[PDB]
Amino acid sequence: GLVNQERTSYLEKKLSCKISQQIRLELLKWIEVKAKAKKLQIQPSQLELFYCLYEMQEEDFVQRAMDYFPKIEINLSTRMDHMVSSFCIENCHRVESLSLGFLHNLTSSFCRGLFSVLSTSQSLTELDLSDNSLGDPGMRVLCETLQHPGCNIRRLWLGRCGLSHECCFDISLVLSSNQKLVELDLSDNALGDFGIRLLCVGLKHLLCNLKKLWLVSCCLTSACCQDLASVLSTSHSLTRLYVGENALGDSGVAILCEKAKNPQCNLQKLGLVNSGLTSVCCSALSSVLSTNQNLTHLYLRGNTLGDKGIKLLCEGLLHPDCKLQVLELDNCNLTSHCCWDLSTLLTSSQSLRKLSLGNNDLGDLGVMMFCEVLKQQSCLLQNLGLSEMYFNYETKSALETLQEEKPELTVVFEPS
Amino acid sequence: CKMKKDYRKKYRKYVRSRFQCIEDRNARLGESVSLNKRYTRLRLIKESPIKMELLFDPDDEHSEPVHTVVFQGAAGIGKTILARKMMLDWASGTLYQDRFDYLFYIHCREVSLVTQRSLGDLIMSCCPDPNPPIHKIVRKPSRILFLMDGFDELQGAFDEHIGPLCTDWQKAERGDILLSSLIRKKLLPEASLLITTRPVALEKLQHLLDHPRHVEILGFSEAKRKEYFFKYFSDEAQARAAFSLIQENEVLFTMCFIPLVCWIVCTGLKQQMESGKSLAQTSKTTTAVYVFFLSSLLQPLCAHLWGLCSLAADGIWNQKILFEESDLRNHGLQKADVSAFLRMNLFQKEVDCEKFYSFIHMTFQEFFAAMYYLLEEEKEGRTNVPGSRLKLPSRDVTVLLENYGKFEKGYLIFVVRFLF
Repeated sequence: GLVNQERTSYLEKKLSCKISQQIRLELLKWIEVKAKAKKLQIQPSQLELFYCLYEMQEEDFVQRAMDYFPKIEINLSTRMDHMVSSFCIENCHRVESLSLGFLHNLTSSFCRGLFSVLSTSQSLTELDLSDNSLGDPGMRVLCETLQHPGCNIRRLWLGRCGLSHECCFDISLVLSSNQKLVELDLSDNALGDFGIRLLCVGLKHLLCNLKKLWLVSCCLTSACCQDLASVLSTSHSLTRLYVGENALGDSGVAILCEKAKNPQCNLQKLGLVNSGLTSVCCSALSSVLSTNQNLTHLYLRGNTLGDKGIKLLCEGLLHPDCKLQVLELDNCNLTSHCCWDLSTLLTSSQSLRKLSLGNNDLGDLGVMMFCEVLKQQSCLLQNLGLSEMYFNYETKSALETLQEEKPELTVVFEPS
Repeated sequence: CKMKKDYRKKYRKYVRSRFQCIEDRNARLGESVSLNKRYTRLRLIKESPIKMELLFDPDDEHSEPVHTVVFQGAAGIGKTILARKMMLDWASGTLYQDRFDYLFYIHCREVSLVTQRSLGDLIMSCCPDPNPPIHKIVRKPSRILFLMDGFDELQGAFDEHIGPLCTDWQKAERGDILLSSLIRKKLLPEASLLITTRPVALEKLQHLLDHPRHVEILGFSEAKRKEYFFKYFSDEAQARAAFSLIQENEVLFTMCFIPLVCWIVCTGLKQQMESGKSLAQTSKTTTAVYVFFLSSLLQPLCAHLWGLCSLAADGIWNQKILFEESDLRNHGLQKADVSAFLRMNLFQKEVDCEKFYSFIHMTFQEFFAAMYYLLEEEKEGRTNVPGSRLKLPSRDVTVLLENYGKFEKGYLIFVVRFLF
């Protein structure tokens, strides 16, 4: 605070000048080192450097010192903390990512003075507001600021923020106005089917440039698929849709597939992970894989698809127009009887690059067959999974051998 | 830049992996899976039977959340199993699924009271990742429950009277202060705490709690009794022999559903072992168990047995289970003597909404009443007592026997059996 320039006479000049300049430089260097040393410690934990800058209310210095904070992660306990971070963040033109760990504040306009700053940053790209009590009443405040013409936030990680359906309306308003937002994560909230109906208002809106959307574990059921399917059909920008850990069972996927199968759909990654799917909808997934040439990643782990599901998926995966590159099949309740079909994929699917087989009782003998066929000019050069899957000696030897004999293969990734 | 992942799910997976078995250690029959599914659900009582769920919930009135819960039970119960199993049931999403985002295991046998550290226990109990999101939900109180496994097993001196409150988890302080700070709810306010401990450490624990929800072991399940016997006796050969002695007798087992009684019979059986006896006994011989128990209980008081035996004799003759403090005084069993026998767990104060004293079991009241007729040296303290002359109902065995077929006199059937 004392090392300043904007002061008057009346004995306020009894302090040094040359020394004051020397200390200003030393304080700047101190901030640089501590700002860069972003680790857990008892030294200034980011915000502590902001408190220092707050007292030194000299924009010429603060805007310079703040250029050593490309990544800001702070935890706000009270009003004073918002005042301090607001000042420092506003006076910063080199921050790419900000994380705000709101503590015992939120559901209020209390933080409005901070969100109004974030929305005026011309360098901030990523805003992480996950894992805090940013309940619906707090999300409204943010949504008002995310509509600012100069917002420039592209990645908004609204994870476990304690949000419900009420926030979806306000989010949709952001999606229909903010053309900069690209990645939105609404996972681990309570955005139930109704929340989606509201959310899709923005997703289907013109000028909505959202590309990546996470709706993982949002208490969704198949009822919401009718709206998500419409978004996939109409959206010009949505390529990454993650909707796993929900009740979007076979009857839900069939709905998403009805539109996702459209060859003009822009869907690239489909995160139907723990959706509670059975082999019943694999014919629908097969149709999508066969027709939609834009789908490159499909994540089905947690779905008890069994061997019947694999057979049905193969009908699509082995189709000449299928472009799927990454298929994840971890806890899919598969057994050794599907190894013939998985084996077929390993050498017959020319588009597949990765196959994350995982925590299922596939059988070690089945895996040895995979080794033998992969050696036959397979293009499956990415991680083969087989994690958390245990094998006898001969099988482990075969897998180690495979990596040595087929060096173009990235990794088997055995558990031991 | 930021890793957008639900660490609480990653943590749950780690817990499921880390706490799969009872011990999760080697030498377990070739390091096999112990299969925690073998665990028998433990019944708990509010100091009023309760479930594992609703443990931290407000009671019928006030609507006040319970921040700290303390679990009490007999030595040999396997309190560590409860602590570990709870975390597994939670990690599996069956226990407190909607109440806590994180459960942190605190192993009091590993915790150093001398060592100075920040609250890194939140990190040490996490998955192998050296840089967990310590500033996220791991930091936010009210969704965090800490589990103090073995408070009585903390190694080193522990003071319940501590100057510093050690607030602010990022500041390093001594382990003893740090543990007390969590216990006193100064560190991470509104965080929940669950403590498992033997009765021996409650005196130095309650001072830090003020208003905890105290929980003690309905009683034992059939499987729980078996496990108690096998853990109580450190020598497996004696555990089996002691178990066999009771195994023949269904009656003794039924009463051993009470955690205290199971401890008592184990204690009596242990004395028989230490004495070098042939074990040519078929225990219910309820008398033999209680005699061995008192031998090991009182030998380490013994001259004050007369008072309580007289109390018991009055109890059976007047069909009186609940005694007034006036009776304790009249029989010459008061103040120092009552406290001595309460410490030597043999009596209850009927703390469950009552103002009377009683024996821990009806069979003890009957047992002591039988001793009353047999008791020997001669003491004048039983006649100079303010309640004198006492109605010391008789000491006449003929009268006892004559009234055998009389429910009006409390049956006296067991009392006669005890004399035998």
